[PDB]
Amino acid sequence: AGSRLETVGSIFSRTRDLVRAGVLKEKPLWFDVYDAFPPLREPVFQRPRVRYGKAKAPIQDIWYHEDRIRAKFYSVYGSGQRAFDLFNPNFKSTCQRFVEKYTELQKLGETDEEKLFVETGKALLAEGVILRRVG
Amino acid sequence: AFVIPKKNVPTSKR
Amino acid sequence: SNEDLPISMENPYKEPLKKCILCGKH
Amino acid sequence: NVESFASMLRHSPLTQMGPAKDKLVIGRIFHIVENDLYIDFGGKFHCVCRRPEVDGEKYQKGTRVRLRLLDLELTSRFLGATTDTTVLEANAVLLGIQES
Amino acid sequence: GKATDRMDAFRKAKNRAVHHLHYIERYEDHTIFHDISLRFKRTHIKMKKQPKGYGLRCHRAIITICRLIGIKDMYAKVSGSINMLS
Amino acid sequence: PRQRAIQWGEDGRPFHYLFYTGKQSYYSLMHDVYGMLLNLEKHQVIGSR
Amino acid sequence: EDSTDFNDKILNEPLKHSDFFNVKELFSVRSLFDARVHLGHKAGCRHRFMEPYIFGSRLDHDIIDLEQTATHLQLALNFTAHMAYRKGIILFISRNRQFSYLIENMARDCGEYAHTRYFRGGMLTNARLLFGPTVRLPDLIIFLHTLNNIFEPHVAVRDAAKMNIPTVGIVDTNCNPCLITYPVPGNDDSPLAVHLYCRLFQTAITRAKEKRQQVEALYRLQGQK
Ligand code: FES
Ligand SMILES: [Mg+2]
Repeated sequence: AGSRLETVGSIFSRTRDLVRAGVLKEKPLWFDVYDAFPPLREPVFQRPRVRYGKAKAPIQDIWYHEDRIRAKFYSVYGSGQRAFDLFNPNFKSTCQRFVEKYTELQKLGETDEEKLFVETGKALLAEGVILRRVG
Repeated sequence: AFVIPKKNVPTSKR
Repeated sequence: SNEDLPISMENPYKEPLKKCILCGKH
Repeated sequence: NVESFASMLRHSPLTQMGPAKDKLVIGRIFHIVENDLYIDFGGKFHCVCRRPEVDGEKYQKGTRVRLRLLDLELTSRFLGATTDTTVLEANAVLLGIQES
Repeated sequence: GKATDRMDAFRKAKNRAVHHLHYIERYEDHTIFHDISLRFKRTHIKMKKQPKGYGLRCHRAIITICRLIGIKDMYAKVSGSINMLS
Repeated sequence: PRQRAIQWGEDGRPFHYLFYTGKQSYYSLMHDVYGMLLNLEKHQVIGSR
Repeated sequence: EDSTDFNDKILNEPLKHSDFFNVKELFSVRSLFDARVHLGHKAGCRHRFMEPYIFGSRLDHDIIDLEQTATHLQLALNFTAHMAYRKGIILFISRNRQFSYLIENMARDCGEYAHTRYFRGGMLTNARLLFGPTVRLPDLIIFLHTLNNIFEPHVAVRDAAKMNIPTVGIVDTNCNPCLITYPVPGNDDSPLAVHLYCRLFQTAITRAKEKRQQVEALYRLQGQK
C-alpha cells in the first residue's frame, strides 16, 4: 500500500509503522540504508510562520576589526584603479595591503588612529604604492 | 458486507 | 579558541544620513 | 592545523572587498547571446552587459573585461510581497577590456 | 469519494482510503495511551483512557472508526459542531 | 499502427536516461540539437518544407 | 539456503561500515569554499527554515556555514552511494535552465536518469496511468535545484514524500528543506558550485556501481571453489 500523508510524520516513520503493522509486505530498498545512516533531522513537514511582535531572526551581521580600517581607507582614498580579481583566491587589494601594514604598525605600540593612519599611508608611498586621495 | 457491483473486463479494452 | 570568528560591531560602512538642502538653516 | 571555515571567510578576497558599490572588478565573458554579454566576476550571480559599440568584435567568449560593480544581487520587495523578488543576476557597468 | 453514481462514489472512496493510512498507537492493543483533548475547526473531541471491559462509550461514528483501528475501550464526548468530516 | 517498444527490462530499470520525462524521444532530440548548437558556437529552401 | 548468505555478504555487509564507499575523500571544506558553495542569497530572500544553516549575513548577503554543509554532504553522498550500490533507480531533478544540459549529460554518463524539463502533473503519484501498470518508480531523487522557475518548491519534493521516495537536495538560503530527506545547504546558482555537485554525485554513483560488481565477482569466484 503505502501512505501518501506527507504532512504526518516522515517517510521513515510512516514506512516503519506500516511495515510494523503488516500493511507493507516488503520493506522498500531505501529503508535499511536510512535506518543505518539516518539524516541529522527527520524530514517532518513544518509550516513557515511570519514573525510578529519582537520575534527576530538570530542571523548576525559578519564584521571584523579590520572593517573599521577598510571603511576609513575607502572613505579617504576610495577604490583604487587596481581592479579586484576575485577568481584568484590569494588576491591582495591595495586596501588589504593597507590593512596588513596598519595592523603591523599597531603592534609597535601606537595607540591613536589619526597618527597611526597617517603613518601607514607614508609607508606605502615609500614602497611605491599610488595613493591618490579623493581631494 | 454490502457488495458494490464490481466492474467487468474493461469495456473500452483498447 | 579561534580568532577568526566574526565580532559584534555597528556597520562601519554605514553612510551618513542624507540631509535636505535646508537642514540646519533658519 | 586545518583551516577552519571562519578563517577562510575572513581572508576570502570577497570579504576584504567589503561593500560592492562602485568597485572595479575583472570579469570573464562565458556566454554571449546576440549583443548580450553574460560576464562572471567571481560572485554568486553573473551580470549581463550589452556589447559595447566601440569594439564589439573584441568581446568574445572567454575575454576578460573590466566592470564597475553596482550590486551583487538585484533584489527588492514590492507592495504586498512576503519576500524579495530576485532577478538572479548582478548589476554592473562594463568599462572595457582588461589588457595585461 | 465523489461521483454521479453512488456505486462509483463508494469505489473511489474505498480504494483511495487505503493509500492514506495512519498508524494509531494503542496502549496494550485495546485503548489510548493518555487522555486526548482536541479542537478541529469548531468540533471538540475529549477522549479518555479507560480500563479493559469499559467498552466503546462514544459517538457512533467514533465507535465505527475505533473498531477499524482496534481500540476496544474508550470514552469520548464530541462538543461544538457535529460535522462528520471534522 | 506503429507501436513503441517496451521501455524497461525485467529488472524494471528504464532503457533511456530521459524516460521519466514521458517524452524521451522528443526531449532526447531536443537535447541533441542543443548540444550541436553549443559545439557549433564554440567552433565559430523553396522546395523543402 | 544460499539466498541468506548472499544477502548477508553483499546487501547487509556494506551497512555495517561508517564510510564503506570512502566518499569523505571526494570533497573538503576548502574545495567547497573554492566552488563558492557558501554564497547564499540576500537576507531579504531568506527562508525561515534555513536559518540554522546560515553562518551569518555579510553586508546583507547570507553566508552558508560550510562546516554544516560538510556533515550534511557526507550523509547525502553516503546515502546516494549505498542506493546506487543496491541498484536503485536515481533520478536527477532540476528546473534551472542554465544547467539542464549539464545535468542531463551527468545522468547519462553515470547510467542514471534526469528530469530537467517541465514537471507534468502526476508524474509520480499517477505514474501507473502515465507510464504503465508495471512501471518502476525511482528509488532516490536528487534535487540539484529544489525551486521551480517561480521561486517556489519543485512539485516533485511534495510528490516524492507522498510516494515515500527519499530525496537528496541542495537547499540554498531561500529554499524550504522541511521535506527533503538529506538536505545539503549550499549555493545552487554559481556554475562552479553546480559543477562540483555534479562531479561529486556522479563519482559516488560510479564508485558504488563498480564496488557492487567487484563484491559480487569475488563472492562468485569463491562460491565455485
Ligand atoms: S533633514 Fe531637513 S532639517 Fe535636517
Ligand atoms: Mg540559489
